[PDB]
Amino acid sequence: SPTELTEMRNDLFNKEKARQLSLTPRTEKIEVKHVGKTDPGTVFVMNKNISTPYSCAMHLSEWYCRKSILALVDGQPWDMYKPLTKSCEIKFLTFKDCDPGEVNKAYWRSCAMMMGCVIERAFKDEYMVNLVRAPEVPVISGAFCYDVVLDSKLDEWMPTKENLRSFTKDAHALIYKDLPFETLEVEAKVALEIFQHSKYKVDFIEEKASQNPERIVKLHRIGDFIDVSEGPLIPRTSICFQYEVSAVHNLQPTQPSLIRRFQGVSLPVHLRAHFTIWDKLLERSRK
Amino acid sequence: TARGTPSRFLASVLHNGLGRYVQQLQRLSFSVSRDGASSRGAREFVEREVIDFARRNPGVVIYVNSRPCCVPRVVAEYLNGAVREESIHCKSVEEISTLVQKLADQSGLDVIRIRKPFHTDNPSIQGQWHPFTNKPTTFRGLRPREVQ
Amino acid sequence: AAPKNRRTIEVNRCRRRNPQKLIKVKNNIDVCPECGHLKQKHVLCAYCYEKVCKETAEIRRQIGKQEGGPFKAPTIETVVLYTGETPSEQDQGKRIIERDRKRPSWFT
Amino acid sequence: ISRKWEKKNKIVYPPQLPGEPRRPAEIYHCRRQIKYSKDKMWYLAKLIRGMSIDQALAQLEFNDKKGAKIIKEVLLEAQDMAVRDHNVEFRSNLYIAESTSGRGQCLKRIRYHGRGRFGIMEKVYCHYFVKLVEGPPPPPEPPKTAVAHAKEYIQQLRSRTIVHTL
Amino acid sequence: NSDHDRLHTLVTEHCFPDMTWDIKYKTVRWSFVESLEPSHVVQVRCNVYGQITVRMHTRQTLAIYDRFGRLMYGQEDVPKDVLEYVVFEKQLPYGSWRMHTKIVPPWAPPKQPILKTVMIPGPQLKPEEEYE
Amino acid sequence: VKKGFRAAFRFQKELERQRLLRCPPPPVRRSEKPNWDYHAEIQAFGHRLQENFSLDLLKTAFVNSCYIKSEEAKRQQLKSNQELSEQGTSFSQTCLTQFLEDEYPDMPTEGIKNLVDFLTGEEVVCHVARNLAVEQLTLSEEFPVPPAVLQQTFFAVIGALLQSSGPERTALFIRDFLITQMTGKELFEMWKIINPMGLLVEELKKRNVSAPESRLTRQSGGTTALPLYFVGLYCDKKLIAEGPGETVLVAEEEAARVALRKLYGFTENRRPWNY
Amino acid sequence: ISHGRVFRRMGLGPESRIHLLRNLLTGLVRHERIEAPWARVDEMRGYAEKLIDYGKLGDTNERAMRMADFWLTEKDLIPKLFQVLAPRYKDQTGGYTRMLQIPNRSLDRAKMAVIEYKGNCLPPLPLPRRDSHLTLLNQLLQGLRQDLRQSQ
RNA sequence: ACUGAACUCCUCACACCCAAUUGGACCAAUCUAUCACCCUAUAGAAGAACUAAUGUUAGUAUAAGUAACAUGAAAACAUUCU
Ligand SMILES: [Mg+2]
Ligand SMILES: [Mg+2]
Ligand SMILES: [Mg+2]
Ligand SMILES: [Mg+2]
Ligand SMILES: [Mg+2]
Ligand SMILES: [Mg+2]
Ligand SMILES: [Mg+2]
Ligand SMILES: [Mg+2]
Ligand SMILES: [Mg+2]
Ligand SMILES: [Mg+2]
Ligand SMILES: [Zn+2]
Repeated sequence: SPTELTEMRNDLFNKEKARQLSLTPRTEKIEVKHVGKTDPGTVFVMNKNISTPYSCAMHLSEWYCRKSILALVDGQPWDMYKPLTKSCEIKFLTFKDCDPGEVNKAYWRSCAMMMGCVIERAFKDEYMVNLVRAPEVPVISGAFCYDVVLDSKLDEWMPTKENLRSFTKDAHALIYKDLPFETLEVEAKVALEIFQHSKYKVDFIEEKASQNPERIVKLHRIGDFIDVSEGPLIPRTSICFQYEVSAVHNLQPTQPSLIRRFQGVSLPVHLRAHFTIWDKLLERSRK
Repeated sequence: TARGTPSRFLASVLHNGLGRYVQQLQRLSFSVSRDGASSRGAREFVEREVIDFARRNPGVVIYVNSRPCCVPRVVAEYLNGAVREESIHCKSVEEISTLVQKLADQSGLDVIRIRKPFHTDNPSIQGQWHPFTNKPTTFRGLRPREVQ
Repeated sequence: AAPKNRRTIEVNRCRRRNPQKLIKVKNNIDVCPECGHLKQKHVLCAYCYEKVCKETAEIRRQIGKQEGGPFKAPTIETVVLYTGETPSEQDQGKRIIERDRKRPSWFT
Repeated sequence: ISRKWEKKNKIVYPPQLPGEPRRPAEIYHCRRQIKYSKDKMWYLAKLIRGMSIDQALAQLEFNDKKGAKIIKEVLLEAQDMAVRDHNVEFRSNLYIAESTSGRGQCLKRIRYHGRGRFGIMEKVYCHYFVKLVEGPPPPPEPPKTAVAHAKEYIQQLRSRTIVHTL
Repeated sequence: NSDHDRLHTLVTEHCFPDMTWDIKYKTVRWSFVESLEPSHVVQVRCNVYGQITVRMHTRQTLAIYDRFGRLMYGQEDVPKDVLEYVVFEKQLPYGSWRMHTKIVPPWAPPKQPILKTVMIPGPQLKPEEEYE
Repeated sequence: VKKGFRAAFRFQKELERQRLLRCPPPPVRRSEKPNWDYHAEIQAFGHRLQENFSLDLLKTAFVNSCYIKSEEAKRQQLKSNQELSEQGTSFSQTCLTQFLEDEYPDMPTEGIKNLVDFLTGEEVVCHVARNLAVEQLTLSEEFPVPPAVLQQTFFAVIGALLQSSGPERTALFIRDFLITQMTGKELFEMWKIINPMGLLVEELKKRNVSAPESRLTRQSGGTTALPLYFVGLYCDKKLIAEGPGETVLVAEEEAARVALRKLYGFTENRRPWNY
Repeated sequence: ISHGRVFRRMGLGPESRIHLLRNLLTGLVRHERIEAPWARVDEMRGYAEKLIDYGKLGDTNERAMRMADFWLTEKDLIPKLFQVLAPRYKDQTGGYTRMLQIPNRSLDRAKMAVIEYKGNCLPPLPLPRRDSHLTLLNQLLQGLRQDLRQSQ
């Protein structure tokens, strides 16, 4: 059953979490220096593989926690809740930076993952849903897209306006729940063990393990929902303020199975858009 | 006054009279002074009446402590855990006897306003009144002005 | 007219704890991107403005030293140059104010 | 005079058992004899009651009242001592559990009136107290909804008894 | 137990503030377990004050809590091996031998890591100042 | 300063009283407070209950195993009440079953078992022991005595009474001190049940009676927020029991409960227990 | 009732208001940047713009010279007004002054404003900059713009 | 017909509802004699008892955070201007 699959996937997730935590026992102090433009020269002695950039923001002030979406640990984007590994240089990226492109990409991926969760838990029990991938599209595209294969029983069914609004209501319920984006660097073996059932996710995991030097893969969980991440994600879902599953377009070249691309659009609390601008964005997010 | 004082409902400790009567008083403690006009009455009570009361109330453990004391006292502890302390300072032998007898016959419940002089666990035998008692029923249970 | 009765503490609390009297929470406070200190949305950052005022005061002290006396306002433009800077082609024909410190990053 | 607020930081609790929730830290700080009316200080205290340390500091930094600067200094001192001495891990993980203004020791002066009469000015001084509790600020008491409020009404209806009878 | 009355006679006045200052308002559960090698004197030197250096390689336990009884240093159960160079001093009429100072060599291993993360603020620059 | 001593003494007494009320000391077993003699207390316990307990048996009943373990641990630096408690619990269960079966022959074995469990449960037995002073005379390693230990001690006392005076006297004791605890208690207040309508259907099937027909007997304020529904269960067009409720479902459930009470003979107006 | 009244009531009267604005404007011409109560700066901004216009009118214009003579108490600034400020803004048609709000005066918590003449040599003020075009919302709006352009 | 008191009856208990005035029984606290010795007893005394005198002294409220008060402008805080 899908509930059993989710339960066992979460069990494996927790097993991997505990395994890594035990592999990193005790407390090793790692020096992380704030290289950001503001509050320069500060140094945090942090618990190795336990503390997070969110903990660094907690030390700094509440404004850093509320405004920082990503961390450039040694020039690489790190999720605000990803444990730090070694002494490094850290700079917090917000939505209003001069070049917030990385933050925008992380937000786009997080919204796509939320859409995937909504899609997987939306349909009725009889129909089977397979989340194939979250294509990485530019923000200029006007909509974050998530690719899903629906059942042959529904290959002739197109979501109605009410169905789309129900999807949005589920996404908003998730946002209200405000679940943190848990992250894990998990070896391809354990990733395949978790996602053995989903062939699409199996092959995506294999592709990622081939791309990276080792077989390390990025697993992400909002709640009870685990997915392979193309990159760093948002800390929490409550960052999202406006969210709208806009359309579902059936990809034209679908001989073997009918792939449907769920297109949606969102805006964080920091970047709220007026009602009319939001409506125009929604209109343009249906292509 | 009642509004400026706690109140309770008439009750027993453990349904003290249903099966058998159990004397609620369980402990008496008389702090008395060998010397002192205050405890002359207490000394006379201990000499003459305490033994008779003790044998009359075998269920009450009575302690007598002769201690330097300017105000002799009797502390009564009941089965329900209540503790009542009464000063016998300058009380005659008869006054002490009456006070001790009242303590023996009394229960551990607080001496506060009692809301009702009665307490029934089964107030109704024929069925507590409700608006539909004494109201006749109608054919097919049709409410007034019902078409069908 | 004099009060006819002492006003009770209950009435006084009702009056002086009213929301109309309570201090309102400000929601236009933000963090300045440049320095990270707190500012209001419509108001200039206090820290950055203090920087600018201090640098302006130094430049104005230099200007006063150059002018040397009241009523000596130049009839030509002014250019501020810091250590390691040389007048440019457009800086020609403009009075030069020399500063002993290096060029501030925010100054341009 | 009383100085119990200062002593309140010297209470040492016994070590907690491993299977016990982590006791949140608590820091009592105060400033005595502030040249400011306690009535005026109370407004700022009430303003910052229940808020996080950072939010309270932000609110006070942009307040025109004189007491705002004093309260900000007191809060900064409380944060510093909480981190240094009370083993508070994060500066920002503090919220104002209690903030009140107390009357200080005042001085009496004479105000000269028009016809050889006078009044007694009081050079008012006030104390200021804060308790900083570690952890995120408690959520604001949500307004009671119609569902719960009608639930209360129905409970009151059910609680009715036949009064003054058997 | 914070028995400062006995600590005064057990340690020198130069050592007492080190013994007791930083530990105020926090419970310590220091305990001793069997030593590893027998304690032996190292050297002695000398209005007149005695001085004896004793090297100890013992095994001990720590559990330092907060005002609120929450652990902040060391496991209470797991013991650690401690190498110390303890220097006693004596008054020379009624004085006795009391701990005077612990010599920590530069090559000593780093002590147990702290439990809580810490921050070390950088220069709090004034407006005119610029970070370097 | 005012010369005098009596006002100062009175004020000190008032300050002490207020301090005690604000910060009452931790509870202490009565054994450790002044004016305590264990032998006199146990004799008075027996005489209060009007029963000729054997003193050694009563002492052995009041002593618990945990107390023995704690005492031995302290001595490092006695017969427990296990068997007496077992005997008392067994006899109490059997005798309560006899009482309840005699009083309510129509009560099913399940109902009788549940009533006995309620009467011998931790809450009721603990209340009875607390108000009978068993807790004061209980020897335990911790205070306040936990409800399990208090119940064990109370049943040990019952077993001691059995071994001293006999089954008849012990049955009288049980009737007096546990059967009285169900006075004023409602059948399903003592025996928690689920799906009373289903249970009633089962009972009628056992009695070879068709399933009852739930029918709306009376109604008020149907469309309001405070409705009253009187629902009656009819057997072959004969009313067996009717019950009120706020919703029709609740009224039907309560009517099923009333029908169960009538069938089992545990109605509110049933014959009171005989003492 | 003050419907349509556009001039604040400042100082001790009309003449005192004019003199206060005159002093503020003289300081503005001398220093190219002035801090003053927000209302006074707002009142004096129009007069600053009008002086720039009069300077544009030319040195040889008698009316402009008289206006400058009145409005600049320190007469050494009149050559400055006619030979630095006006040539500086000869290209512009307006908006010669930049006015911004400043944190309230510590003394009396007055609403403070900084007013400067654009293009001065002094260090630039921390001007409020709009959000970067690379933000999420701005990129989405860029997508809107591109789609609309292509479609129509 | 019923309702209807502090009238009357009923169970129990009884000195326990008049201004000025008058008779009487007790008594808080203090000191002294002698007791007592976690607050007292029998007596002898007396600056021996305060919801009230626009009472006296001290404290703090209310009116009230009100009436009322104050610093000409810019600035390099040199200086200049009104
Ligand atoms: Mg005069
Ligand atoms: Mg004016
Ligand atoms: Mg009548
Ligand atoms: Mg009468
Ligand atoms: Mg007098
Ligand atoms: Mg008085
Ligand atoms: Mg008076
Ligand atoms: Mg006031
Ligand atoms: Mg008024
Ligand atoms: Mg006024
Ligand atoms: Zn800034």
